[PDB]
Amino acid sequence: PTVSHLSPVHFHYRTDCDSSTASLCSFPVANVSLARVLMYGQPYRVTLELELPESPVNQDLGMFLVTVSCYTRGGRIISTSSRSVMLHYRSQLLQVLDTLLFSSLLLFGFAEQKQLLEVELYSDYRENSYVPTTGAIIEIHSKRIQMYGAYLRIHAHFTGLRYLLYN
Amino acid sequence: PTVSHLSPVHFHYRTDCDSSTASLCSFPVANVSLARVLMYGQPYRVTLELELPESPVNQDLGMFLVTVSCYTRGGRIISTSSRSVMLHYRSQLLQVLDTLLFSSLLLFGFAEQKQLLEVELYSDYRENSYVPTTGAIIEIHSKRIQMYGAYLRIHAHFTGLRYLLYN
Amino acid sequence: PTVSHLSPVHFHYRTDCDSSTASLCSFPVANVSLARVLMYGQPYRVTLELELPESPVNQDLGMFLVTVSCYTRGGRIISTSSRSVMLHYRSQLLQVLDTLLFSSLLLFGFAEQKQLLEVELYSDYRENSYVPTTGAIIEIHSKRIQMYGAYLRIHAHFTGLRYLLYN
Amino acid sequence: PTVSHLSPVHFHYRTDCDSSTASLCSFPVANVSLARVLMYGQPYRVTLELELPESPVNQDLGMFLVTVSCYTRGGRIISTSSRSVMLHYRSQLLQVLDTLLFSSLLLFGFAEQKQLLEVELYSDYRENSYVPTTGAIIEIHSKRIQMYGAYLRIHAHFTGLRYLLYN
Amino acid sequence: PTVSHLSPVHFHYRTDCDSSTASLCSFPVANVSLARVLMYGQPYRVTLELELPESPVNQDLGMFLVTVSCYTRGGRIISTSSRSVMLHYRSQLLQVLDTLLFSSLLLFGFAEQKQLLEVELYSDYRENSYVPTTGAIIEIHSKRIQMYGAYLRIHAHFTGLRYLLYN
Amino acid sequence: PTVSHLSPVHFHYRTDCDSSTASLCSFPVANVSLARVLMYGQPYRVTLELELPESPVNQDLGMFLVTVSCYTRGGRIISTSSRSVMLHYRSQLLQVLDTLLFSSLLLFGFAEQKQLLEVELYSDYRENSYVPTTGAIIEIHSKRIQMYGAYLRIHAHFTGLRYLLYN
Amino acid sequence: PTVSHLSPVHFHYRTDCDSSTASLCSFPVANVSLARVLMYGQPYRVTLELELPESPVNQDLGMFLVTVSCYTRGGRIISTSSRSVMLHYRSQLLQVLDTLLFSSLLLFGFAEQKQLLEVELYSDYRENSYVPTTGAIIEIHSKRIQMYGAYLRIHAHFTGLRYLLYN
Amino acid sequence: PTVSHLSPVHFHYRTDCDSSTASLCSFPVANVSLARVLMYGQPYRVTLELELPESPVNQDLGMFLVTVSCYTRGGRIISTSSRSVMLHYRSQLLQVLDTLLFSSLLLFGFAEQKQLLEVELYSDYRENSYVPTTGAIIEIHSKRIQMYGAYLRIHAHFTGLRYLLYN
Amino acid sequence: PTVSHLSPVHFHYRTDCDSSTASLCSFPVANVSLARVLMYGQPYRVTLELELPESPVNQDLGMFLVTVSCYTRGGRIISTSSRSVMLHYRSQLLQVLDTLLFSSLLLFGFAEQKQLLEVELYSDYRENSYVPTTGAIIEIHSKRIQMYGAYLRIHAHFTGLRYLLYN
Amino acid sequence: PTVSHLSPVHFHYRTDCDSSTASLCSFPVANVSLARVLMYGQPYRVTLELELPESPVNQDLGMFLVTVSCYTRGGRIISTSSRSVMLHYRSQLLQVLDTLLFSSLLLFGFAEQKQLLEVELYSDYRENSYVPTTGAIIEIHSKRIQMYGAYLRIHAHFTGLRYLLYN
Amino acid sequence: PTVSHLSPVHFHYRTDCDSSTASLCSFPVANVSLARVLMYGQPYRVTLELELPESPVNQDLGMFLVTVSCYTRGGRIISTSSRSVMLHYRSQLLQVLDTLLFSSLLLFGFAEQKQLLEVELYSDYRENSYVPTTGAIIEIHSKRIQMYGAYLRIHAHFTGLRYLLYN
Repeated sequence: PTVSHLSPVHFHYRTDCDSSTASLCSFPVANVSLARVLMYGQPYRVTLELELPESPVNQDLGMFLVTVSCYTRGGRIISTSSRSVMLHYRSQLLQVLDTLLFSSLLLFGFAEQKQLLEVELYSDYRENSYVPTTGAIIEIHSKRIQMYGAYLRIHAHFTGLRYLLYN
Repeated sequence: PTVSHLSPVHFHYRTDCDSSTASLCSFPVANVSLARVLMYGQPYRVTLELELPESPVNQDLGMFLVTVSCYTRGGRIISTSSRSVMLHYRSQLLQVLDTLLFSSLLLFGFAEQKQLLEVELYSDYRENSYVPTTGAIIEIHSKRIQMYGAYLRIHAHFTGLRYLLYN
Repeated sequence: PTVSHLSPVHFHYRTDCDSSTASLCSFPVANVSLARVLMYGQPYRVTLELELPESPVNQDLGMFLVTVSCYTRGGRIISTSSRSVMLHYRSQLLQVLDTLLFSSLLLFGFAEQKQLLEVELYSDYRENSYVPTTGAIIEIHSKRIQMYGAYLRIHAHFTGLRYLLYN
Repeated sequence: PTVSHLSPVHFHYRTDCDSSTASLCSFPVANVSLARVLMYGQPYRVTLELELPESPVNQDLGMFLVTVSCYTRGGRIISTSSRSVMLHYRSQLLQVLDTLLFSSLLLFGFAEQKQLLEVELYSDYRENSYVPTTGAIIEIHSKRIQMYGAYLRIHAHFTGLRYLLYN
Repeated sequence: PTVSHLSPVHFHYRTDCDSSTASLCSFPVANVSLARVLMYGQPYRVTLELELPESPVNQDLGMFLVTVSCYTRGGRIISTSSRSVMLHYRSQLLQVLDTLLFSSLLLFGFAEQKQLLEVELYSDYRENSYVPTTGAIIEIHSKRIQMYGAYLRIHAHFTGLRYLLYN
Repeated sequence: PTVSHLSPVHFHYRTDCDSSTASLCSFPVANVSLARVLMYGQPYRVTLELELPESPVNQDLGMFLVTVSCYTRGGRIISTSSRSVMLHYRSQLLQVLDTLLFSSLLLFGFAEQKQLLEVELYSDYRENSYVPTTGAIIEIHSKRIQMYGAYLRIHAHFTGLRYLLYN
Repeated sequence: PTVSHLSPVHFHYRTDCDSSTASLCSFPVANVSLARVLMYGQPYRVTLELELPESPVNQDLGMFLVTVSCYTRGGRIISTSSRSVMLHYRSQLLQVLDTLLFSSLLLFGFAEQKQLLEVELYSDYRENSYVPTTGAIIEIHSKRIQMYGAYLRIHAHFTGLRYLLYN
Repeated sequence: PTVSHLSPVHFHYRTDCDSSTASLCSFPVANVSLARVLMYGQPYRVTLELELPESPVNQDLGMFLVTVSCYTRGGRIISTSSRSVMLHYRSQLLQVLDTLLFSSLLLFGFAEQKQLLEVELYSDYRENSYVPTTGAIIEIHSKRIQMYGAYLRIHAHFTGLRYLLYN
Repeated sequence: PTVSHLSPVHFHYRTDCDSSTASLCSFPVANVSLARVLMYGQPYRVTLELELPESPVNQDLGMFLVTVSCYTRGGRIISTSSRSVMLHYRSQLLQVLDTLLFSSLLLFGFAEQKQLLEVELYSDYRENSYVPTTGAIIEIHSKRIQMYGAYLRIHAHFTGLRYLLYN
Repeated sequence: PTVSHLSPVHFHYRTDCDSSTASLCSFPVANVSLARVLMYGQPYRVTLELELPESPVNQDLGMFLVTVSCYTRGGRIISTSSRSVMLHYRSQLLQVLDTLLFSSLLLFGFAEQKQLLEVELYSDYRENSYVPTTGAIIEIHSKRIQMYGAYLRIHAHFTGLRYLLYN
Repeated sequence: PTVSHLSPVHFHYRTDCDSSTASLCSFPVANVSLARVLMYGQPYRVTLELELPESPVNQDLGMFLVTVSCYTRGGRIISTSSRSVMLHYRSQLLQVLDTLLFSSLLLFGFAEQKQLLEVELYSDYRENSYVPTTGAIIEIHSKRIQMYGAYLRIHAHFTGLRYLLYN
């Protein structure tokens, strides 16, 4: 075991526009409930492992800002952060080679044509005694992103040489 | 056996517009009657397994919101939930490979070019003594979705070692 | 033998508009006379097996609503029902494989490129002592549905072990 | 021999319009003289076997309505009927396969690329003592149909096991 | 020999229009002089064998009406008749196969790419004592019908067993 | 020798328009001097053998009317006649097969890609004692015909079985 | 030797327009000096052998009129004549075969892709005692005729057995 | 180890425009905090290693300007610099060869289709006694630069024989 | 040697227009100084050998008039002449065969894709005692010609059988 | 060692236009500090070796003027110069052959698809005792040039036979 | 050695306009200093060897004018000349063959795809005692000429047998 918890992010968005294309109405957003893993003074790592398929719409998407806004039990925004993430580029021939050689896994469902993007919104987050962390608002500032789901993973920074096992 | 009840969902919608395109008129909606499997205190898992073909119109559909609205015998809404689901991406070469190597099943009807999307609208649902669950309203906020049918599956969350049989 | 009667449906529709396209003029509707297979209390299964060719126009058709309206000898409407049906998708590579390997049946007329859609408008139908069933109106809310014919098949729900004869 | 009479239908139509395309000016119609094969009480089968070539124009035609209107010696219309008919769909690969294998008949004139469509406008037509059947008006509500000719075939419904000989 | 006379039809038409296209200016028409083969009481078969090349312009022509108008020495119209005739369809692969296999005849002029259409305007024609048949007006209601020539062939209806000589 | 004379026709036409395309100003026409081959009472055959290349412009030409107008020494018109003619259709594959197998003649000039059309404007032309035949006016009612030349040929109709030698 | 003289024709034309196209400005024309070969009473043959390339511009040219206008030393026009000539049609496959097989002459300059068109303006020309022939005006009524040069050729009509030297 | 510190840059930008294109709303900008490695007198090399994928959007980008703006703890700007950088060009054939031969690394994630651009904004930087370096603002003056991340790498200019460890 | 002199022509022309295409401002012209080859009474041959490349712009050029205007030392124009010249046509297949088989000369510069056009402006030019020939003005009436240079080659006409040596 | 110094040029330019294409706001420019290599009286060679990739945008660039402006310590301009330079042309086949036969160097980074253009702005530059050279301004008058960097290289002109070592 | 001097030409031109195309802004010009090689009375050959790449833009350039304007020490213009020059045409097949066979030199830089054009502005130039030659102005009247450089070359016309050293 390890000192960590996963809070999957359930993005929702508005749907009242024309919607005559593959473009959503409003920017995806979400609340998350963090209600210990956090301890006073200790820095913690907060990331949003985000699951993007390699569908053609996503390749043409380009960069898009991602922001996280932590807050307290009373809703007060403790801190704000932002990072830019982009689906990694792979050439069309490379994709075909990847699809071919990994056919034995993709066909049986052991592998899938998706990318996990590790947007590290915090390399060192520390608990405040007078201001407790209770939940997070997470956003993906783009109306054309296609995604399956996202996890807000927290873990104590102290890992040592054992970090190599996560490769 | 399993302590569960499958309430198949029959989506209906309006049809009075011009309708000169594959796009429909109004947002698909449904009303399902849940009338025990539910018991007080016990958490329950509510999911809508959605049967989408891999037709080209669906691959270009993009993300689309799905919402479930539970309510009582008197119509009062107990709780409201929403999730976003999308048909999984598969490259054209992969599809040609899937269509070929699984031809022996598709041709004889043992397999079909369709995806079951497990929209989990409630990972832990529990019954209220003063507010009984009687029915649900289920929506798919898109005028371009093509679907065959949907089951609202409720199952007691206790799995334990029994997962080996459900895998 | 089986306790059933087949009431083939003969759709008719208006023809006075411009009609300069494969799209018809008005919504296909039909009337069918049910004049006993029905008995008080016993549940009955009412379905409309719909014969759709796999012609290209039908594959781009998309979903379309099919509604049934039962009524009495006096014309009073007993109940109203609706189910959405869609022609099953088959990739272009799959169709060519079907056309090829099943050529020996397609050419000699033993097989044809058509689909039967089992639109089950009623899984539990029962006769009412004060309201006798006499006939039904059946509709297919689409101006582009190419079809050959349809049967409204009623059958006693008691199957039990007898399903093996139907399998 | 059989108790039947064939009354070939000679469709004629107006031609004063622009006629700048392959679309006729007015709806095909016809009069036919049925002047016994009909006898009182017995129901009879009336069909219009319609000879449509498989030319590309006809495949894109889509559905079209065919109506038969019987009438007496005095011109009074006895009954009106309508059945929708469509040319059966065959894929381009299948047609090429049919053309290749059946070349030995198509080239020498023993076979032709045409479909006989059996519009059964009456499965049970009964003669009336006070109203004799004299003639019929037959229509094909489409300006884009291409056809060679049509027979209105009548025959006593009493066939029994002998019907298999018509296969 | 046989009791018959062939009166070749010389279709002529006006030409003072714009004529900037393959379409003619006015409807083809013709007079033909029949002045015996016709005798009182005996039925006669009157047909117009029409020589249409299988050119692309003719295949896209579609159906076209053909009318015949008999008349007396004084010009009085005896009877009027009309039929619809269409060039028989043949697929491009079939046409190529015919051109290839029957090349030996086409190249040396023994065969030609033309269809004889037997527009049978009268299956039973008889002479009237007080009204003699003198000549006929014939028409082809189309501005796009490419043709080489036409024979109006009359013949005694009595064939009987003699059809074997014509088979 | 034979009782015949040839009067080659020299068509001339106006040239004052824009002429920005392959379309001539006015309908080709001509005068021909017929001044014996003609004898009183005897009917004679008059034809115009017309030399048309198989150039693409001519294949798209379609039907065109050709008229002949005989006249006397004083210019008085004796008779008028008209026959429709059209270059015979030959498929592209047939032409390629012709160009190939007959290359040995076309290349060395012994054969040419031209068609002779025998417009038999008169199957029986009779000389009149009171009206002598002196000259002919000939026409081809089309502004798009491409032609090399034309012979007007007259010959006594008395041929008998010797006609086969002209094959 | 032969009783003949060649008077090469040198066409000239105007050049004042925009000339933004391969089409020329004005109709080609030319004078020629015939100043004996001509003798009184004797018929003579006057022809213009016209050297046209087989360039694409010429094949789309179509027919074009050619006229010759003889005149006297005083300029008085003795006689007027006109003929219509056209470059002979050769298919694209034939031209390629001509280019290939006759390469050995075309490449070394012994052959060239050109046609000599023998526009015979006079089959029988005779000299008049009171009116001497001095020169001729020659025209080619087209603005799109690409040509290298032209000879006007005269020769005594008497050929007889001497044609063997010209065949 | 070496006398150096890395200060990764986290660019953020506005997201309120239409954003219906791969172009971003505003110029990428960033703020980086440097709070020693810097010492008085000693020259230092400040560079921004920038991680650009080889995606087609970036190849068409063309030259873009990158600027750095150092400043103190109080915000006072110490020095301003600017260098223009561009992604290196590689032909489509070269890219395919790179993708092919280096497939064994790209597929397993050991290699990726990205370029590190060493924008050396300062070859000789030295600390000021009265003005301390605290942080730097960095920019990329282009709305279309797709990038993963960047490091502001500082290192003592003293290399000498130690370059062998960096080669 | 021979009694001749070559007076190379240097064409110069205006250049002040927009010149946004491959078309020149004004008609090429030039003066040439002829200052004995000429002798009184004797007719002489004057030609302009014109060096046109076979570039596509020249093949589509079509005909173009070329004129020479001789004049005296006083500028007085002695005589005026004109001829029409055109680059000889060579099919694309012929050019490819030429470029191939003559590659050994083209590559080494011994042969070049150019045509010398011998525009013979005077087959017999006679010197006048009272009017001496001094210089010439030579023109090429086209704004789209591409040329390298030109020689005005004069030579005594008396050649006899020796003319064959010039081949 | 050699009597020379290299002063790399760092072009900077404005960036506040629309910038919707691969074009820049203003002409590239730069200052450079030349602060001995220069000596009085001796003329010196000054050049700008310019590193241009062979990317397609640069090939379509065409010529572009380059200017150098020397100046003194006080900023006074000593001399001005300009030379036009252009990236060398290499055919598509040649580039592919180079990309292929030199793959072993391009892939490993030993070679790159770039061209060094040696714009020699001064073959003899002499130092003035009363006017010292201190710095230079260098420009590239094009908004579409793509370049990596430029060196302004100075070297004493006294080379002799040793110049061959620079090959 | 030889009595000659090469005065390389450095073309400069304006750059103020939009310049959004490969076409330059103003006519290329130059000024060259000629400051013995020239001696009184002796003829001299003055030429401009112009280095043009075979780039596609230059092939479509077409003919253009080049002029040289000599002048004295005081600027007085001594003589003006103009010769029209054009890049030599080479078919695409010839270029491909040239690129292939001469690849070994092009790849190593021993050969280049460029043409040296010798514009012989003067074949006989002589010095005037009262008017000395000091410099020249050279122009290339085209805004689309892509060029590398140009030498103005003078040489004593006396070659005689010495041409063998230059062949």
